[PDB]
Amino acid sequence: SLSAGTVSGASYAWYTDAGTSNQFSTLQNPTVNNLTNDSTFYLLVTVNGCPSALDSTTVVVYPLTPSPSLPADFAVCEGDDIALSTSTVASSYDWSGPNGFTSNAQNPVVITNATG
Amino acid sequence: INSIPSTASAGNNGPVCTGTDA
Repeated sequence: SLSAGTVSGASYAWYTDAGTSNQFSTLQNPTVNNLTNDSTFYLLVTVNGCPSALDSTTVVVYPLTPSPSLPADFAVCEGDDIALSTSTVASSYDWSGPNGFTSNAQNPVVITNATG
Repeated sequence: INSIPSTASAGNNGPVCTGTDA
């Protein structure tokens, strides 16, 4: 989302191109869809008929979270235990698997009696 | 002699799931 302060008597216009061309919205607080990298927008405000100086904004885009690191494909004998874990640090973990296995942990509860 | 206004910016409430309202 983009934003602009409220000015009495003002109309608003946003542009995607400095030089005041390629208008994109005449709302005060328009949205931006599908950002994949850093991008800029230009706000030009006009009160009583006079345009303001152009005021640019930059929308900063956060990098891709890299894939979680897991053990290579392993192999247990029936009766042994399946100990899953990940080496990466996160705010939240979400695991799922066979037999309804579900967990929220860096180191999930170990399955103590492996079976088919 | 009035004056033609700009285009109140038209839009909608995002993508809509087939079969529902918008």
